[PDB]
Amino acid sequence: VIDWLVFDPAQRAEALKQGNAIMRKFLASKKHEAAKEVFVKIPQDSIAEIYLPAEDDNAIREHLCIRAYLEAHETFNEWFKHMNSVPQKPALIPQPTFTEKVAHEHKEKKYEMDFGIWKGHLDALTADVKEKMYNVLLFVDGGWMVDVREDAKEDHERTHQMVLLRKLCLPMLCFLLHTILHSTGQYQECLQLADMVSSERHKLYLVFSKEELRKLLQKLRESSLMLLDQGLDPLGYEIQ
Amino acid sequence: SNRERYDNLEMEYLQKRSDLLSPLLSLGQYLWAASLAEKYCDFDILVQMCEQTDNQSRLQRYMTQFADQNFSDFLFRWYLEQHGQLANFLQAHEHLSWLHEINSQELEKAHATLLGLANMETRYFAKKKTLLGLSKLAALASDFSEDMLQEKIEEMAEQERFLLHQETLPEQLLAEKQLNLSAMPVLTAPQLIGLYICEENRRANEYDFKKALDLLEYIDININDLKLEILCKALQRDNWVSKDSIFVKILLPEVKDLLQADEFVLKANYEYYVQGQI
Repeated sequence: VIDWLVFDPAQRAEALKQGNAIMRKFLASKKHEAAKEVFVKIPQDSIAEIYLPAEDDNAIREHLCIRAYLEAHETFNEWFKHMNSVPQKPALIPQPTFTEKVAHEHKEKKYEMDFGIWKGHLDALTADVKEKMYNVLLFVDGGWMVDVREDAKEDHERTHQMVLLRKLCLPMLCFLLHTILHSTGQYQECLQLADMVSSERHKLYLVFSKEELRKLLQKLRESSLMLLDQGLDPLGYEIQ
Repeated sequence: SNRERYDNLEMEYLQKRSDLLSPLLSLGQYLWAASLAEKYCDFDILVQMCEQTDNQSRLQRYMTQFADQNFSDFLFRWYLEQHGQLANFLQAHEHLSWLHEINSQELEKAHATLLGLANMETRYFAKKKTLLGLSKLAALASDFSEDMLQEKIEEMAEQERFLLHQETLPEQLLAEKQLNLSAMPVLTAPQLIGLYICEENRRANEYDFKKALDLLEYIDININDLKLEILCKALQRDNWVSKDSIFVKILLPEVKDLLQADEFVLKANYEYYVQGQI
């Protein structure tokens, strides 16, 4: 049904609203493939052609938020796939021969570069995923799944769906960011999420529940313990 | 009873002899420690070390449930000094106790410890913000009364508003003063008022003047001189627009006239402010 609305250039606002509704329905039931198929089917140059109203600005903001969430999910999946395919160590064998020793030496020499390349690619993927998560969370003019215009119609069901999707995406994104920071060895960046999820600039503490808060508190303590065991303290500062 | 000096001198000699024999027997069999503790009910520091050097988690509880006030001594011995995690959790009682309180199911205690650490810290703005955020998260996760939750939220919002005046510094002044981004100390209200109305802040508009005057309630020397200095700086920076904007945003007897003067624009601006404030 979205193709019939995308093929008509007169109903651009209707096509954008249908695409936003499809993206919200796919995100409410965890349908990344359906969201990607809807985003690839929707027109990419429609924002530069439909231009304003309350029903149009809110739809454009919802589409931008859905695209940012899809990009952050695709980057996180790529980072996880790159981290889950690290280079293995050399196969050690007892009582080797002259050729076996040379083979083991060559394998160890190649591993010295393989592990370095895998660490560099993993760090790049983690830095990209962190930026994607930051852009998806800290959004200008309101926030994630927040309508900037307050003069639309009576869309109580749409508002409830957008609030539920935002509440379901905030804890998952926070957990993904915490896992990425723990895997990349960023204890200071992992322990700094408590202030971002509690400051009044974004009001991220209202979307989380008791279980999400308990998980965040358990992750912060585990990060502080690792930071203190590595050589720092709880928050990562130097113990003078 | 009488002659307490001799009893105090003999106690130290008796405690020093038991500690030396427990150090030489710790490298051999561990079965002699229980026999020594059963023979002489003293020197718990050796038992606390024997129950911590190995992976015997039930020994510390068995030696504490069948004694008299053993947990208070064990905590004092741990704070003054699998198995490693248990030792760290037992030693974590002071300073870094938020993780222990969160692990032992004590959200209110963790929030109180975080608030105390944030109040005692005054040399790291990033650490002070992280501690405040952790305390706010713990207070939000704690299932307390509605009045207590509202009071905690208000106390967190007050601290956030007090710290924002120093955290919202200009990017030009911080780069001109060669100051660090997150490796800076907790600046006071007077230091913030002096930095916000300094000569390095070239882009000092109405917000920089309104933020400096609102930090006068957190001084706890002479605010009358600072109020005149800020008013003189706001008038000199306009190159006789900023004074009228500040007066419109503040809406009136806190400012002075002769004390601030010791001329044509001030006399015309002071006449319009008396009619709008009455």
